[PDB]
Amino acid sequence: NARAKRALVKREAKLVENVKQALFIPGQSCNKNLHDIMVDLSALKKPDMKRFNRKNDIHPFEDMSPLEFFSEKNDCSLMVLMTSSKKRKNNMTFIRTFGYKIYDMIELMVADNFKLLSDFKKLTFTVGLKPMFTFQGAAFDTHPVYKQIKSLFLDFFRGESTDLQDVAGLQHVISMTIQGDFQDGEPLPNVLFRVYKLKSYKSDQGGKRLPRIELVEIGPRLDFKIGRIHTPSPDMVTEAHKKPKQKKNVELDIMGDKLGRIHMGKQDLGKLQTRKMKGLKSKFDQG
Amino acid sequence: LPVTVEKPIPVVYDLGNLAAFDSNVLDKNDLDSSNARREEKIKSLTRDNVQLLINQLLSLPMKTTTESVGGTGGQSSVMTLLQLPDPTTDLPREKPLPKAKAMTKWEKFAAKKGIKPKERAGKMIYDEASGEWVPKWGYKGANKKLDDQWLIDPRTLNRAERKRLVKKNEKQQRRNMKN
Amino acid sequence: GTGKKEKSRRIREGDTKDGNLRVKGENFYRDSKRVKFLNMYTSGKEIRNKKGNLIRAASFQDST
Amino acid sequence: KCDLVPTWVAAAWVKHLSKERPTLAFHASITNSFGKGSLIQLLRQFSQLHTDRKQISVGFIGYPN
Amino acid sequence: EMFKVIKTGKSRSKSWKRMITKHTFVGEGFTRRPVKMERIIRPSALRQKKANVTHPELGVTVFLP
Repeated sequence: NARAKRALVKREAKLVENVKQALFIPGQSCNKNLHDIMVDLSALKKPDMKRFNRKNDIHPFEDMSPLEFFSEKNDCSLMVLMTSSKKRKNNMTFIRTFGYKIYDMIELMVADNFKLLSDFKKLTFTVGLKPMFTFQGAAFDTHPVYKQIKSLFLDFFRGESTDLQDVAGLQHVISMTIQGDFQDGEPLPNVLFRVYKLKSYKSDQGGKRLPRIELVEIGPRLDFKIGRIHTPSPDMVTEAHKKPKQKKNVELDIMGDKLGRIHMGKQDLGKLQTRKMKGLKSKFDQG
Repeated sequence: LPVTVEKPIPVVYDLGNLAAFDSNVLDKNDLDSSNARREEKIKSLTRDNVQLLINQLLSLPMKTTTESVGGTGGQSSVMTLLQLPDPTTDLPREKPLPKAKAMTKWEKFAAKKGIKPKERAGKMIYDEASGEWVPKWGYKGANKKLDDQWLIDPRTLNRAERKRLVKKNEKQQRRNMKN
Repeated sequence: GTGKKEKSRRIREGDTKDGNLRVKGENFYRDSKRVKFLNMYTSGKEIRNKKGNLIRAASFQDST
Repeated sequence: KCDLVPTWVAAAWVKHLSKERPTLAFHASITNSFGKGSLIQLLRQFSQLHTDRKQISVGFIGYPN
Repeated sequence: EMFKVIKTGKSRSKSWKRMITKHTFVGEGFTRRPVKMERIIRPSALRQKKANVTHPELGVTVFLP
């Protein structure tokens, strides 16, 4: 049966790659509250997720192969690992694979003050919806760990890329802020993940066009204590951002005409010597 | 009711992913778990960022169509859809680009000899005997004629020759990705 | 000189495996496709035999 | 024949004809030309635009003389 | 019958150029390739730009490009 032939094609590499599926792996130490955060955050991701439902003896900083195997067998690239210990309490290790080898670990522990979905109220909302992001804190643009976490969360929750967006679907914002500004040598403020639902009220400042928007907290109030980090090899990072690769003086004019701009140079007519011919010669004067 | 909210450092935008990256000054003493005004502070700050994001986003160019509801796979005439740019922020790809497919020896032959690839006219060719169009191959293809034509068995001989030419084609192709 | 024989040139530029494809007048100055293109100015002449029959007709003349 | 007029007349004519068609002042003489380089550059750009067409033919038009 | 042989040379000794005796549609950005590299002759008179098409159902004939 050629159902499989379609599956291999859907898995194999594409010019415009699919949405990156996420896998939520529970390790040996998956306590109940971690499964709660996993349910909530995975819900925030779905329909692009798979949840595995058995304990897995995976230590992502000692033997990285099983994660690669699961990123193969489940086409999912992004992955999550449920771990806890007396050293690292309520830990989520967020994986990223390139090809199928590992591109990123990261080690985000959940502080005990987290709140779930069920701790809040809910309004009308639609699952599988494209979220809008806000990233507070200047260190996201600059600091290597914070650049890594910003790209991590964008790549995790951006869903399917689109060029036309329905204003009805702008229904919730994912907000991520660093605990505070800091200098080099101070220990890495933990990042604050919050999910907010949008509400728009009329405001007649700019007119009918732009409303005033105010937020309501829904869902996973999480605080993320940053731990050990696997940074991709610079060759893999410089090869993982290859554009698919699909002109001078040529412009696609509106209405689709190839037009060439022709660019002739200067015309120094001062360097031209007019023909010194007998009429212009005043020596042949008459009178 | 205010909507024109500002802050000393400008906000960059990645409207392709609907993201606004703030880079202003945050104080630890406003954010840490000692502060019970923590959640209100964060909600207000992210409300401000969302407000600027939506201000830019609704002020995008936007396309509207005239197609009826029962159209094919698009937007309806009534709904005006924002047209988002490409994502400015560069994010790691999932898999390497599919360029890994190589180039075969038939193609080098066809590039040395002045070969032009065939046109794809179709499977059907005119069977001049029976006044029909019979496909070259496939379901009752014009190559499965001698198999039940009414004139050792020569039919099995054709079938074996044809099958071993199929084997040869596969044999040749499976040496091409060793190139 | 052995270095200016045509087999030598074929060895130097690594096109020895292509003997079945090699046109008649290929040399250093003319690739195979150059030879075919310059055969254009000579083509169009049909080949009759002493019997007067058609070995083959002209290049774009055919009675089929 | 651009050498048979004053310089300002040639300049005025290129100014007024360029509003319609890209013009080029030129005095034709195998030894003492003017505008030879500009015309070579212009034709060479015209070939650059048609890189897909590997020969570019430039035809000359006008009155007999 | 499609192609008419055209001789060239002072003695009409070369016969490679070919001339299509039937009507042709030649495109929208056609240019004649140089005569030295021009084998298939498509004379400008036999180039057709429009054809009057008859609609079977509607029963009308209209001059369509």
